[PDB]
Amino acid sequence: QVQLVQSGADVKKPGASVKVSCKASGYTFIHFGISWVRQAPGQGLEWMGWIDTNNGNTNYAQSLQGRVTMTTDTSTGTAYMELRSLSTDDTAVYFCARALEMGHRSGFPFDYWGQGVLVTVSPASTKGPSVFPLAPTAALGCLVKDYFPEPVTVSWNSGALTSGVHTFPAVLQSSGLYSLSSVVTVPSSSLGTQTYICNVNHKPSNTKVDKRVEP
Amino acid sequence: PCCHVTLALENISDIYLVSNQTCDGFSLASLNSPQLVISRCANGLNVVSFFISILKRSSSALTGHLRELLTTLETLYGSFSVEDLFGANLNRYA
Amino acid sequence: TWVPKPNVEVWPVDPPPPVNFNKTAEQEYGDKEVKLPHWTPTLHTFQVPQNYTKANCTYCNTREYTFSYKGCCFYFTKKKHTWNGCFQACAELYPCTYFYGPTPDILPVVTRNLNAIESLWVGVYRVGEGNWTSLDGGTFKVYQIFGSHCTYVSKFSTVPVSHHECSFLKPCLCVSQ
Amino acid sequence: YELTQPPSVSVAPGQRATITCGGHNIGAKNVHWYQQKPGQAPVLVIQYDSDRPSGIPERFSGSNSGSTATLTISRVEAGDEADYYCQVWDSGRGHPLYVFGGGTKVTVLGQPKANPTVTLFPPSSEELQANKATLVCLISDFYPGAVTVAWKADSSPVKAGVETTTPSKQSNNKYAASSYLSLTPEQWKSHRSYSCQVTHEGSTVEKTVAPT
Amino acid sequence: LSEVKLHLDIEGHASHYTIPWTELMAKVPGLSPEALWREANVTEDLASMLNRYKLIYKTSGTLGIALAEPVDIPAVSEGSMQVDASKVHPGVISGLNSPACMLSAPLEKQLFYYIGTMLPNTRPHSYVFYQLRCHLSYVALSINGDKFQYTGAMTSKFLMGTYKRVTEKGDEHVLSLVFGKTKDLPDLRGPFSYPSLTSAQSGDYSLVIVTTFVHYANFHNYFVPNLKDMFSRAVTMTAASYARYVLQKLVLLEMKGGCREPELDTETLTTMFEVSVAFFKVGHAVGETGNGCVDLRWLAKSFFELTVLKDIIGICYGATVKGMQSYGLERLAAMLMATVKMEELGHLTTEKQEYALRLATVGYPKAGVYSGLIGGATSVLLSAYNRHPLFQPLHTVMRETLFIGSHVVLRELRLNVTTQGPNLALYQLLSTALCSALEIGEVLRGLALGTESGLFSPCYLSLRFDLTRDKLLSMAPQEATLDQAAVSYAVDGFLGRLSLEREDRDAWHLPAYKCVDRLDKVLMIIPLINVTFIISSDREVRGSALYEASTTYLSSSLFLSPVIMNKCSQGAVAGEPRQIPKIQNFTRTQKSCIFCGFALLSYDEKEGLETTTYITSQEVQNSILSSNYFDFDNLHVHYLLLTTNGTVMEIAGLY
Ligand SMILES: *[C@@H]1O[C@H](CO)[C@@H](O[C@@H]2O[C@H](CO)[C@@H](O[C@@H]3O[C@H](CO[C@H]4O[C@H](CO)[C@@H](O)[C@H](O)[C@@H]4O)[C@@H](O)[C@H](O[C@H]4O[C@H](CO)[C@@H](O)[C@H](O)[C@@H]4O[C@H]4O[C@H](CO)[C@@H](O)[C@H](O)[C@@H]4O)[C@@H]3O)[C@H](O)[C@H]2NC(C)=O)[C@H](O)[C@H]1NC(C)=O
Ligand SMILES: *[C@@H]1O[C@H](CO)[C@@H](O)[C@H](O)[C@H]1NC(C)=O
Ligand SMILES: *[C@@H]1O[C@H](CO)[C@@H](O)[C@H](O)[C@H]1NC(C)=O
Ligand SMILES: *[C@@H]1O[C@H](CO)[C@@H](O)[C@H](O)[C@H]1NC(C)=O
Ligand SMILES: *[C@@H]1O[C@H](CO)[C@@H](O)[C@H](O)[C@H]1NC(C)=O
Ligand SMILES: *[C@@H]1O[C@H](CO)[C@@H](O)[C@H](O)[C@H]1NC(C)=O
Ligand SMILES: *[C@@H]1O[C@H](CO)[C@@H](O)[C@H](O)[C@H]1NC(C)=O
Ligand SMILES: *[C@@H]1O[C@H](CO)[C@@H](O)[C@H](O)[C@H]1NC(C)=O
Ligand SMILES: *[C@@H]1O[C@H](CO)[C@@H](O)[C@H](O)[C@H]1NC(C)=O
Repeated sequence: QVQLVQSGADVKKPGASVKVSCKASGYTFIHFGISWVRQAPGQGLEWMGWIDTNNGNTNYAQSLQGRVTMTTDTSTGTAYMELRSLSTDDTAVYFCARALEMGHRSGFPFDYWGQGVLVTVSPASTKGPSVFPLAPTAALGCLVKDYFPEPVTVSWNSGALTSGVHTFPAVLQSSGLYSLSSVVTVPSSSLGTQTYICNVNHKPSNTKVDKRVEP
Repeated sequence: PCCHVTLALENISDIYLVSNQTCDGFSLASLNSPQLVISRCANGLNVVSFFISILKRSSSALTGHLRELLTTLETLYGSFSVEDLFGANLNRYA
Repeated sequence: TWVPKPNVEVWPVDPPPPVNFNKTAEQEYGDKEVKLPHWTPTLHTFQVPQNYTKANCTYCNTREYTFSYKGCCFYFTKKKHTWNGCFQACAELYPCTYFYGPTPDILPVVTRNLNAIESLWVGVYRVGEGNWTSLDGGTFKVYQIFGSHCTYVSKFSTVPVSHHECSFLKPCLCVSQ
Repeated sequence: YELTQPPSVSVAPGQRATITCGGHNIGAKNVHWYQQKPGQAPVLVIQYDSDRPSGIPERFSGSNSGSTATLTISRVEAGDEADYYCQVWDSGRGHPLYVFGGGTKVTVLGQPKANPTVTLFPPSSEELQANKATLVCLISDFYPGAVTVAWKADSSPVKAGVETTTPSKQSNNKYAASSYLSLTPEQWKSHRSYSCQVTHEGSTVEKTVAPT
Repeated sequence: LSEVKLHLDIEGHASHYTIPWTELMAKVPGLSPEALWREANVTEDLASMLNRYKLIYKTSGTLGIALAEPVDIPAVSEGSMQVDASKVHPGVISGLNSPACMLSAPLEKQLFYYIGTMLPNTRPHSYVFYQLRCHLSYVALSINGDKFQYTGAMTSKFLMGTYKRVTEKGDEHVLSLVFGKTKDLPDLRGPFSYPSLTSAQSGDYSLVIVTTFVHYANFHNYFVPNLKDMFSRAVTMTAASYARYVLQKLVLLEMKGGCREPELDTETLTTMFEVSVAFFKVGHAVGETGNGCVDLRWLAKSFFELTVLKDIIGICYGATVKGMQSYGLERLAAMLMATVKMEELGHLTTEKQEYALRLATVGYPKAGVYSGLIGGATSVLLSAYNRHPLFQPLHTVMRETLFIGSHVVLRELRLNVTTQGPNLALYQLLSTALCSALEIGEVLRGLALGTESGLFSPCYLSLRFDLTRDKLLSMAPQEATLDQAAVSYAVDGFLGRLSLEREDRDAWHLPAYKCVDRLDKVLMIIPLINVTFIISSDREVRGSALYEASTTYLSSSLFLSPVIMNKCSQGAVAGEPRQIPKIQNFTRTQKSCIFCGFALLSYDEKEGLETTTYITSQEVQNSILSSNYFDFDNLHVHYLLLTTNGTVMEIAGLY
């Protein structure tokens, strides 16, 4: 079939640079060009550029020109795209697509799209969370706040507790940091018996927190 | 005058062609009957290609001034853009 | 004793026929006015050959199968058949067996049993405008290139691949247990 | 060349869902349509003004003429709920590019309204010791995915310190969101009570917590 | 009908011209402005006009490859005679030593005799070109249940090929390629121009892609031609050299088991285009003569190659050809052949032999009548045989000469008609004798690399049947510069060529064949005067006698049996096979030729047949006796001679 595998996703800071890698498979690489498009959260699709995989010809968006480079590695079938002088406004998901042809007087639609990669730009650096309980049928949970970057996950009783558990997506604070919460609904009478411990795992800073929630 | 395009060959007595400047890039032709004269607004681009083809098809039978005309028509034709119409108001003369 | 022999010669042939200079251009080339030829493709719709379906019993000859995996025996029909031919060819060859479509899991298993030259017909077909399936049901990924219902696999095949012609002769992939 | 597209549309199931895109002489251009679902890459559904590739259901059609391009889904199904975009090629006057329109969110009606489950939690002991008093308001399992959340302290509305998420699709095919109010231990103790007021379908859900 | 006065603004000047109709229509007997007027659709609005524009595929840009075209047709020799193709009659020309040229004008008229539609009004065409009817010719075929077809239509001015593929849904995709000189390309419909469509442009020639965006996208999935290479070759090669290029590819493709099951890949589709071009190039070259004449030798070369190309493609794919066949030239060629003796062609200057052979091929199309040409080909081969050094892998020149002659031989082998059996048999015998181990090696190399040594080989028509993969590999080239996998593949190709299931391997021209009960057990056939000898591993054969050669315990049996006057007996002779008497009392020096008409062969006790020779003259006998062929120090190799008396003798030694 036709496949595109994308990687190089990361979290950067303003002024930095990123290179996205897109691997082609299932077809002759040089027979089709490659298109790049950006999509920020809640936004539409912005054409970034196109490259000729056989001849090295490129077409860049005017808004990117000077801070964007495209190139390919013919022998592996891998395309690369570099962005420089990053800004917070460049936070977006980037996609590659199979672009048959493009030129000064023509161009084709894009039959196949890759999975895409998420690139985040923020001046904030790595920060482990502070963790507090959300004391309480009854609902009880944990609050994990003031951390960076995403994702952070929380399990209960080392995964033992599943059904009844719900997790709320992290909110971005005005301070530029994140906060999430997780709750579970249990019989009110079980609060005098069963112990409920959150197991918070913030991988970006090797941080693990075991938090018991009491009435 | 410029017009909006929207008939036997033998029913035309005269044909009038214009430059690109006249109608802002819209190549138009004016056809008319033979007194009593009824005019028609015709697609200039098609009219020109029509005559060019005829002259080439009959190239072996052409005379001096007809070969000159062929060159002239081809010249004008080559000078007439098409793509610019993507920005122009196609109903400008409607 | 030996006797001298004459050189080898070419056997004499008849003189050429005369040239018919009285044959006119009209005779040399009849029907001056001609038209370019065209052909009309024969179209028909493939439908499941309900005469045969997935076998419903266990069986395996331990020296007839080509390779095995899990609880199934895999066969490559030696005789070369058309894609359609495979359905009946296997059914009429062994006790419970059927024309089989490779799964995302199994396909790697069979591809490792194929060289870069041979091409194997597989039990994968289109139902509607899609939903490529098999006798075991399920949905298969197919490398749709040509407007045909037949697919095949080979050494470098990651999925069943479509093909412009079903009439070509290839080994059939069938299974048993 | 900028293309014009409507914000969103929501239609009854089984109807001839119709999406349009505006543009000068758009009929003269080859318009392509892409479909996108959350978490997925955009997929080409229609190209070159009503040409569709294999894999696209026969209920999908469209056309393009004059100043308007259009896409139509016959007997629209809930599974057809997705964002759609119009794209054209542009010669760029020497700087050739592709251009997408704003895009349209296309939904299908069917799912009934649902009231949110709202839980409001007062500051934890450890949190207060840390010199913080953030109030946590958790809102879940509602429909449609749009609510308004206000905070109040005793008799007065609270504006400062309020931070709120955008509603998002849950595993229950419903929506959830959360809101936080960042207070100091002093501010918390200074008021009789605090509350989280959530508006949904014109109704109000109000939860109250207090230092006591 | 009605004269029209046309006025037009020329740089501000209101100039006008008068447009007469009948004054021109009377001179151009096929021009009808009314029909074109309808097509012109001058009432068409801007919207629909633009709709057409957006439909048609546009080419990203033009390669812009500079190159020079060679001169195919030479100046007319001072001493040449002028030939009018429309006035060909018994006189004016006699003998092969007289230079002459044929007038292009009547030649062109014959080549493009037929008239019809060049540019039809179909889905991908009515939106591009104006309807065109004219003198034309074409090559066309269909494959894969006719789900796919291709038409290589062309004119004396330009070529336009069309690729059509139909899906099982009834949907179809069409792509066309237009090639020729820019200045005379067919008129486009509406406001279109070639610079927007042209993919390649040279000084005079250009290549234009005509299709729709939707179809283009489809074709590209499998058909992605190398336009740069294709375009250049199409101009820089001569008509003769171009056609040879095309032919070689076709032959190799078919021979390897290609078109048996046609694959719709780029390679094959590209080939179809190139074939179409080859015909165009020749017709074009004639048109591009300034109404002068063309040397007969040039014509012979050009038509010979197309003739062969036609015969082969008509079998491989079953393609047909309409036009590009001049009866005038054919009659002249037949006249020329009628002034010479076929039997004596081998005594002519090599240059003249090739000339005669090419002429013969054309003069008697499809070898349908004058079978005497076979004797001609034999005369040539035999003379070569008597010049060629023992067991050597021919020579570039020899190969070309024989290649040409082999065509008429191949034609005869398509029909099970016993005409001139004896000559055809000799031809095969001589060919067999020349098929040495060195030849096998040279051929396999040529096949692996794709050279003329793979294209033509006498071995292909030999009567040696004991060749297999293992043997061919043992005789394979042993160089580190070769791809060993490619070589083994070349072997499979070679074996395929010789397959008993191939039409020209049937050998039903040989009466003796009937004596064969098991073809699969036949090792070699040697057709001698008054006797054919069959070498096989089968005890049973309807011969007059049976001998068994010495071999090792585990070796295949080596049975030899003569058929007297090619008359089959009632069955194998009962009892055990005879032994062969040995000759020791014989000198290497001999007074004269005593083995003329006899066959000499040798074999290895383990490997079997190694060499075959045939004594045709004193020089041949001398060469062999004087050589170290008779290796009496090798106790694993034996030498046998077959006489016309139906007997065999073994050589023990030579003084
Ligand atoms: C010589 O010149 C004449 C003069 O123009 C020309 O006739 C014109 O032919 C074209 C088609 O070849 C006509 O244009 C359209 O043709 C389609 C045909 O069906 C196909 O295409 C549609 C859409 O792409 C597909 O859905 C369908 O399956 C087929 O593929 C017609 O369907 C079009 O009808 C429209 O107009 C009708 C009347 O106004 C409406 O009732 C109908 O719903 C369609 O409306 C659409 O287009 C309108 C255009 O402004 C638009 O406003 C609507 O909202 C809607 O989008 C249409 O016929 C063209 O009309 C013909 N001209 C005239 C005057 O009839 C000849 O073909 C030409 N000769 C040659 C050789 O080219
Ligand atoms: C012009 O059109 C009319 C209307 O059909 C027709 O009768 C007449 O013959 C046509 N030709 C001329 C020269 O008037
Ligand atoms: C407009 O007409 C003039 C007249 O000769 C021509 O030279 C010019 O190039 C035309 N316009 C354009 C934009 O080419
Ligand atoms: C050709 O016509 C001439 C004149 O009538 C005649 O003498 C000659 O025999 C004819 N040839 C044939 C083959 O009929
Ligand atoms: C079992 O297999 C046979 C094979 O022909 C089939 O006819 C029959 O319906 C199958 N039974 C079931 C329950 O599928
Ligand atoms: C077709 O494929 C889909 C996979 O997305 C599957 O769910 C459905 O059951 C399949 N079969 C039919 C008839 O829809
Ligand atoms: C060739 O053999 C076939 C039968 O195998 C026969 O029908 C055909 O007529 C033969 N050809 C000729 C010219 O006799
Ligand atoms: C043997 O060959 C010679 C030479 O061709 C021939 O004359 C003779 O008649 C042949 N023998 C028979 C029995 O025909
Ligand atoms: C052929 O053999 C017969 C029988 O021995 C013999 O009489 C005759 O002379 C032989 N012919 C030759 C040419 O040796």
